Amino acid sequence: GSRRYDSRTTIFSPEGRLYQVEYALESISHAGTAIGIMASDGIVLAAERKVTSTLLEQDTSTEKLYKLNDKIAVAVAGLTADAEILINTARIHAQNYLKTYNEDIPVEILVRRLSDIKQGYTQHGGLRPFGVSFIYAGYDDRYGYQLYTSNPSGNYTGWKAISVGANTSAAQTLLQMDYKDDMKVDDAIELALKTLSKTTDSSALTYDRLEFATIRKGANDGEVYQKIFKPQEIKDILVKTGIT
Amino acid sequence: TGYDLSNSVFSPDGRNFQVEYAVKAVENGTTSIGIKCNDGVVFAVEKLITSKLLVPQKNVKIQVVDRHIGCVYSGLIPDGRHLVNRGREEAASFKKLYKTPIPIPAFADRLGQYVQAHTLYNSVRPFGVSTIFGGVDKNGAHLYMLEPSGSYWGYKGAATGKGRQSAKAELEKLVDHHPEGLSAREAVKQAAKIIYLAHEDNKEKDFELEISWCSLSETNGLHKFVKGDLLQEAIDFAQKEIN
Amino acid sequence: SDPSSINGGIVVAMTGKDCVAIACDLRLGSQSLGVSNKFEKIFHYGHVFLGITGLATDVTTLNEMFRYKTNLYKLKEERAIEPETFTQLVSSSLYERRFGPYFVGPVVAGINSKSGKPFIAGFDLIGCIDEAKDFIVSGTASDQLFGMCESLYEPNLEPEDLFETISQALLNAADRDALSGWGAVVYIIKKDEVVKRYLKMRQD
Amino acid sequence: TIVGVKFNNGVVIAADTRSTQGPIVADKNCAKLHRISPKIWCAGAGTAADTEAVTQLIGSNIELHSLYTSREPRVVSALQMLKQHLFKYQGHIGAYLIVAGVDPTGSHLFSIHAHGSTDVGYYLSLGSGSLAAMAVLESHWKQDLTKEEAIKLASDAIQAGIWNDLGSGSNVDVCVMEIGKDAEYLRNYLTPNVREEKQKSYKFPRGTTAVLKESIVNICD
Amino acid sequence: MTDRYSFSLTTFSPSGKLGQIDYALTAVKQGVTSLGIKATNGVVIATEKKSSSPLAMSETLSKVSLLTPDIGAVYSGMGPDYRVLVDKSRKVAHTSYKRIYGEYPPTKLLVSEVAKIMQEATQSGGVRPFGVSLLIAGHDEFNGFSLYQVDPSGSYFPWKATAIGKGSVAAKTFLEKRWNDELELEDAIHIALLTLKESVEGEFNGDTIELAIIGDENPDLLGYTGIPTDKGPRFRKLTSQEINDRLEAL
Amino acid sequence: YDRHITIFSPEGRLYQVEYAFKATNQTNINSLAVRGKDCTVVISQKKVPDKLLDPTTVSYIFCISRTIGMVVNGPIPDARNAALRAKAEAAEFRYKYGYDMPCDVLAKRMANLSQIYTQRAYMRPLGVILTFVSVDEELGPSIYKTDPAGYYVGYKATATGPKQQEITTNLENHFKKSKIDHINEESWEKVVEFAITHMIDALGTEFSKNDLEVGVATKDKFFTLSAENIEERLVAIAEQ
Amino acid sequence: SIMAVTFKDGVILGADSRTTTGAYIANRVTDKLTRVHDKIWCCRSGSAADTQAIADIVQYHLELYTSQYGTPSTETAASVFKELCYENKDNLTAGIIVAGYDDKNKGEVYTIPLGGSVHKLPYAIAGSGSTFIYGYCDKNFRENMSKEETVDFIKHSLSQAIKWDGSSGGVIRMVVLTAAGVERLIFYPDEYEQL
Amino acid sequence: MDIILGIRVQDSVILASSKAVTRGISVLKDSDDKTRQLSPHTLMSFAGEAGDTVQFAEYIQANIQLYSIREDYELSPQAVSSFVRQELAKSIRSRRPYQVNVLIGGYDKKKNKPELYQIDYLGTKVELPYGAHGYSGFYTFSLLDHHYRPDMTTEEGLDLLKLCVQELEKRMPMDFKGVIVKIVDKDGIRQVDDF
Amino acid sequence: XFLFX
Amino acid sequence: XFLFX
Amino acid sequence: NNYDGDTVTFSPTGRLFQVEYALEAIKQGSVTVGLRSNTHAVLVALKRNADELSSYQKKIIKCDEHMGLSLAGLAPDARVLSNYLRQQCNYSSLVFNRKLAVERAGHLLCDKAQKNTQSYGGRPYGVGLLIIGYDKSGAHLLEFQPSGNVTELYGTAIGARSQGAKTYLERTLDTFIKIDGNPDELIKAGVEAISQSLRDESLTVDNLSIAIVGKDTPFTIYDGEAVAKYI
Ligand SMILES: [Cl-]
Ligand SMILES: [Cl-]
Ligand SMILES: [Mg+2]
Ligand SMILES: [Mg+2]
Ligand SMILES: [Mg+2]
Ligand SMILES: [Mg+2]
Repeated sequence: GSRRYDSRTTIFSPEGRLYQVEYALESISHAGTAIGIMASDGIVLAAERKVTSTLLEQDTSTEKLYKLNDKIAVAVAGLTADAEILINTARIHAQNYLKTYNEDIPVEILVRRLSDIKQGYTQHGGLRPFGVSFIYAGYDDRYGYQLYTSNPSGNYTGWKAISVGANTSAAQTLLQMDYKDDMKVDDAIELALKTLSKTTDSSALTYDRLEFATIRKGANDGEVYQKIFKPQEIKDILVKTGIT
Repeated sequence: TGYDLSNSVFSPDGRNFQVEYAVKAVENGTTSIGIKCNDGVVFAVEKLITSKLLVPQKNVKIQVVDRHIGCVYSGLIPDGRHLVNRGREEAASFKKLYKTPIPIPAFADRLGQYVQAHTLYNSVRPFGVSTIFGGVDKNGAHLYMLEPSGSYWGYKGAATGKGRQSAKAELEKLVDHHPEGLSAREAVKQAAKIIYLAHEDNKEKDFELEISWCSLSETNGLHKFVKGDLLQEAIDFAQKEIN
Repeated sequence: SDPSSINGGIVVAMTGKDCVAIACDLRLGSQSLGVSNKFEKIFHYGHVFLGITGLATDVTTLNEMFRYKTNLYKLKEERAIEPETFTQLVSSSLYERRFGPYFVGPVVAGINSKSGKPFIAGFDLIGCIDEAKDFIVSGTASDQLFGMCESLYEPNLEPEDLFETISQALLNAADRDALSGWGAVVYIIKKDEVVKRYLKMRQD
Repeated sequence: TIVGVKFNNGVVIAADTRSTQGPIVADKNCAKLHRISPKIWCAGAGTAADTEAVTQLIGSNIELHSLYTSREPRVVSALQMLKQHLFKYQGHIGAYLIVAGVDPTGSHLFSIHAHGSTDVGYYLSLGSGSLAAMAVLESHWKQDLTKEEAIKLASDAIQAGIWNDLGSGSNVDVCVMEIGKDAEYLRNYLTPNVREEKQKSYKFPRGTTAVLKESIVNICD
Repeated sequence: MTDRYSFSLTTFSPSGKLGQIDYALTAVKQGVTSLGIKATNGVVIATEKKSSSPLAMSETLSKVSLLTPDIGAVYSGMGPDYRVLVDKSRKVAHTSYKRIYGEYPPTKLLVSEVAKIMQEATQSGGVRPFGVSLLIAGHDEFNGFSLYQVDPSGSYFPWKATAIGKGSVAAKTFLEKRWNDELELEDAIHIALLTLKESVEGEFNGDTIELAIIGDENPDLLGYTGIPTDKGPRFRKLTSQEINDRLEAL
Repeated sequence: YDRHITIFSPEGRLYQVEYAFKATNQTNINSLAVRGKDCTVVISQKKVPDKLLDPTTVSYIFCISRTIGMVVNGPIPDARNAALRAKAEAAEFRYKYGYDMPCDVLAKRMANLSQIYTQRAYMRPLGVILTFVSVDEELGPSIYKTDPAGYYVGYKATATGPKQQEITTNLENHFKKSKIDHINEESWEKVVEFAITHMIDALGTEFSKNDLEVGVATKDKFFTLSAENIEERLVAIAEQ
Repeated sequence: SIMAVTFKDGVILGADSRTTTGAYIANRVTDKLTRVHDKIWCCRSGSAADTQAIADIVQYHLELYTSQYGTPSTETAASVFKELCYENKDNLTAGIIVAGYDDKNKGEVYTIPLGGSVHKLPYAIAGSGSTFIYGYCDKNFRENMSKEETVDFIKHSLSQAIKWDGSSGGVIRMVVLTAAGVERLIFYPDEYEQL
Repeated sequence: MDIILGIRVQDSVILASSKAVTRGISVLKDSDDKTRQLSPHTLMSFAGEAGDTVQFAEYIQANIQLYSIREDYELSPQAVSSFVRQELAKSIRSRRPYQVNVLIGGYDKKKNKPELYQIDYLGTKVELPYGAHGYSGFYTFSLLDHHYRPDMTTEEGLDLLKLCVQELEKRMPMDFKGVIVKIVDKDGIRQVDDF
Repeated sequence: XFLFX
Repeated sequence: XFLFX
Repeated sequence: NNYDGDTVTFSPTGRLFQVEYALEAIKQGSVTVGLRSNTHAVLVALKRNADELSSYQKKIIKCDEHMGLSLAGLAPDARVLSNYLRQQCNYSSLVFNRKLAVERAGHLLCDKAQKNTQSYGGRPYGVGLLIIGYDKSGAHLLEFQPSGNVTELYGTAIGARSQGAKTYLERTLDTFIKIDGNPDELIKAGVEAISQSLRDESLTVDNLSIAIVGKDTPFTIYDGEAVAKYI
């Protein structure tokens, strides 16, 4: 019968590893680097677009940074198509929570549920896992500013600063070197860009090959604002830190 | 290669090797024939007497569908029974909805589509039988032969099993020598002879003859088994021709 | 046991010159018993306003449902929903429950941010759209509101004048209905400012 | 009141513009003429939500069918899809439709009832004012009507409903579907029920209404 | 019996490649060249009509398809896969949008729905990916004119101008030189015809070229009058004659 | 195993689809379709090798609906599978949409079904090429042909089978000469005579009444010719 | 008021043209004689919606039958009607007369009342107005009548049914099924009323 | 099940619930606690159909306790009331709806405010300074309209509650066997043993 | 209702 | 309720 | 070799190896003999034990008052098929007030075994059955094979060294067929038949299992001291 052609996506290796999860992580390691840095007064999300073409429409484009609700955003590393399936699910889950409790969903609860879906694809169903790693940047009134990452295994962890995709080894060393706890958003913005600028496989880091977003309390009195940076705004912040 | 390991897989030739392999199981089976006549059809089959311990006349291989269709087959006997069980369901639902008994061409396609369906998926095995069947309907007499591929045609005479080539050669002579037609009672006698002549290709074990027929005049358009005096008359005719 | 007249309540919406107004009473009761005098029946999703009368559980449920849908709309469309579009979403969502409907009389009010045109619409409980230039009425005192609006209303009223007309239409209609009143709220909506006024009315 | 009248080179349908909520007029100028396809239009009577919902659904499926087949949609297709839908719901979808249009086959005029029965005719009327309209159609209809004669007969049949039927009132909507031409939708073709000038202005002196609280509402992000 | 293939036929290789998507893109590479150019006041999508036989009527086979009155689509790769995607794309525009909001979806969201369908063919049980890359040109009130590419993976990118299929590498280089942000629609059609002549080998005329635009509203193509707000489809397929007129002044 | 089921090979090919095409010629029969003014004629070779066969039951031409006819190039089991489905689809279409299914719409429908078999693993492609013929009430005389790939297109004329290319060029050379998209002929009888004549020239074989099978589509009916209808037609060709 | 009458050359179907909603005549020119096959027609009585839905399904079944097995018998057509009427008897109000011409069986008439039972008869009458002409039709019907005699028999019969039944009226439609083909006849009030 | 009252004062929510359980002409029990602790700072009283009341209360209790363990965090009274309302809003369009009316008294630790929610079996939620279910409201609402002040202490709230119980004991037809009183404040939930 | 000779 | 010429 | 992975695969010579491997499980099974006259039908079964401390595996199962079988191969498969026969015999009684014909019993088993040989995922039955019964057409003996092939016989034997008993019955055919109105003599012929399949071991009191059905005899099984008569 059909047994002949079954890859068996949800099995262990002799060493006790999940083949398909390991190979999905290998896939993600070739994806454009995404960095999350959590400051005391906000969060930075920086992501490198995959080898841009000059005729790509840059201003009306979304590849890396997606909005889940007013308080939570994600940086993507891996298959974009896979990420959009999970993002629409996460957006619905957030609205289900709000509809049920009349309160915005706590960041970890959204992350856990999205990570539980990924876990499912590794244990049952005989389907390939989602070739996606997320950086979750969000705020709630319990833990304040939070950074999480999830990967195809469905395992998630919290971070002060983290990188996913390509050159994470090199990127994590540079973040570990220059990061400190009393850091501001404006300083975190500079760290995020400087780290990409050194770890990039490109000749020079330019505005057209970046996606950038902040989650500050920079709005008027005790409320959170999500800023998805425009091309011209990235061009200005890149000059202001002295990279171009 | 490995194209022959799975059903419904095309070889580079454009062939389904699993169906061709099912034909080998049919070629291995006992000889069964069908003869179309003036106003009906005659079916005959070779029953190998494996042992003295087999009860004579009590291992019936020819099967009736509805009241007017006869079915005989060579190869895997259980596969043949499964196909007839389906044929009876198809004939029942046709009569249920349309009132009239299922026409033979209509019935032929019902089996054809069912057998063909078992060449579409790797989760099923092709049928290990060639089925000779037919009967009498409003449009007259019809004889059909259906193969593991789902391929079927109308026939003047049909033969399948280990002695098919011997039976085919003998059938071709009847068609040539009787252009105006063969009578029902004649076809029964000829059927007996052809089974006896076809038995030369399976002559280790001695055999038992089994004949059935549908005829507008002789059986009133219904399927009946040939028994008693009419059967012994056909056997004696066949015994005289081999000597 | 008539779902549309257990809790009671009214909504009225009017157009003016480059403005719209939508008003509602504050009463929630269980037949004769008044329970709450703070039960507002007007909600907004960005710049689109929705008033809902009828069974209070369904009022609350539909508010939560349209907040849900307009939030997803905005994330995917990357822009706020417009009154004309929202009206169609309400109609779709109500007719989806054609043979088990929400016992409501919703009223959409708002100004199209692109064209600047004032827009109001009303619905029956299974989603039939009632579009109007002048006014839309809904609730247990709909007959009263129809009479007040049809006589008091005139086209191209200024926001300050429109406020007086809609307020007097609601107040006098509510005072002739047992299940309506107990306070009132009026929303005056201009292109890029919205004023909300609580009216003083008789508390019987 | 809704009518359909066949003529020389096509078909015309017409409707009043009154929407009721018991004895109350909810909408004085509602549109009962619906577009299924560019040259297939539908006059609807009965449950207002049902006529709109069923006409939009079949109009959607007709568009997808027209794209699939690379052909202009036929009236019999809209007729067949509507009647099979309405029949399946055993009259619970209270849509009473006059379906008309032009297609490659020619000009067509049908009526559909809520239970899923269809009728063919040169002149039809449905709704509460159908008897008032049918009286006019039976009195003045003839074979070989012109375009201008058919519009006159159709609008006269609606007027009979407007005046004599309490269920019908306000304005007369018309849609003309002529062969070889674009269908022309004549919204408010007649407006014989204009509200007379009011005797008095009820504009209140500013400050007439007693206010308890004011507050600016935040619509922005 | 029954579909026993409830497992993924597309899986990650040790190198991290999704073989069936890569092989699907190889099938798109073999496919005939199609391109899309975005102007200030419109969008043009064009492709060569590779005729299977001169006895075949190439008019009956439409490579450029209307999805909504204001959205069009062209492809490179496997024609049959494209045809069923157009059917599903037209239906999803109604079921998941028009039947809810009473209006046609904006280009980006219809593209998003098509991308979803193609992603599912990458992960769902017992199916192979679609062997096509789509170019979807469209207009909507709030986003204006837009042009999107959709790959077998389900990934989509917005383009000022691009090409896919046989001679896409050369065609993209050609478009980089000619494209500016001030191009009028007629200038974009001219560049589209120049770009396509490089990839086409045989006959180059209105009968062997298929070209459609997303431009101004066409009241004459609406089919009815009486509703002021309904002004007609922005999608228009250029006729065999209209193409030949522009090939003289080439 | 990329050659066993309908998944892509490294070079972006579906071998099972390609092998289904080779199954098309397993019967070793050549078919031809041409359009007249008022009619569409389809002709196919009829080979009855076995003397025991009932020749009346040996057919690769099918009456799908009253208006639509279908000739198949490929094994009879798959041919009959396609025929029964097309009949059901044409009947359902008429019931649902209140008018007779057009030839090109049925072709597209059967082509979409064929496409599904090239994408879904558990279903094999049918090893058949379906040639649909009618006189459509909108598009007039129509020829639409489907293959195992799920490809379909309209045709001025077409040929299918082992010696398809010889017949194709024979027809191409005629339409180069005539300068038109059809056979400029009033009666369907002479369009059948044209079809048979050009098949004789292309294949280089003579035909008896039992060597051919003829289907004719006119307005509001498609019908197959008897042996005597063809014999009458063969006499007319010989006497000119 | 509907009836179907077998005669020498085949069978003739007859019907009035009245459709009612209570006492209002919704349609005075209705066609209750409907084609399910070339030479198999039916007379429809009861619910207009039910009888239309049934006839549409039967026409679909016989078209699909014809594609596979060639021309169906009149008995086969009556069987398909019965199957629908019998199995859905709780949800249907349909009194149908099935009439068809075979070349072998000639003219045949099958009546299918409310229950979904089948009755093969020389002639059949049905509908509200049939009650008034049982006496007349029984006394005047003869087997192997001519075409003109059968047309007069149906015309006179339905004339009386229409005269007494308020639920019947308008024109008398007739459909002639013979080897010659299919002929539609119509008879207007001014003719049949003064019979 | 009959009498459930709720009074929100300055720094606490006070719930009073009748102790009588009556079936037919017999008071089966006179010490029934018609309340469940949903969380340390959230208490729900309930009244309505026999069986439904407790089955619903314990179901809500289980769900809130599950949430508390999963997130190691206490849901706000507003969040719990919204969850309860949605469960009842689902219930009313079920095959057999929960016929249960509830009061939810909670202390929000983040806002440092007491909160009283009144939810009927239809899923009709209102936040109130004082609430009642059943016939109780017809006496207590007018009484509290007069005597209630927003800045009252817990002790003043208990005296105001005594005034309600006295009025109900005077004018109510049925003997409800007094009330169990519970206070919800910053320090959690405690029961008044002597009332 | 409905339409009903 | 409902809206109902 | 490459064509024995599952029951859905044919070999190049047209063989079903999984069915043949199921047939092999019967040959390993303990010998059982079936034979009949015109009045009575008899089952004789050599029961097998794990060791001297174990019981002897019961070979004979009752299906109705007039029908039952003996098994050779996988005992759990015999339990499934015997349970199916019990239900079919029972259906015939409740619905038609009719004792199921032994021939129909065979046809039903054939069709049930067949479905397991044509479908993916399932496996063939790994047991052979000898069905005896007395119906309206007298005494019957059937041989069931899990290929689906059912055969009506005067006598037969299945299991290890069954060829010995089968040769004996082929010689004795003319004698035992005419043992009418004599149960004990028909059993003796069956016990002498199974004795031709013995090697090193002989028939003991807790080893031999006999069953009989006939004209005025319901299907009854004899074990323990009740078979001491026939040693
Ligand atoms: Cl399709
Ligand atoms: Cl009718
Ligand atoms: Mg009041
Ligand atoms: Mg009061
Ligand atoms: Mg496949
Ligand atoms: Mg009358």
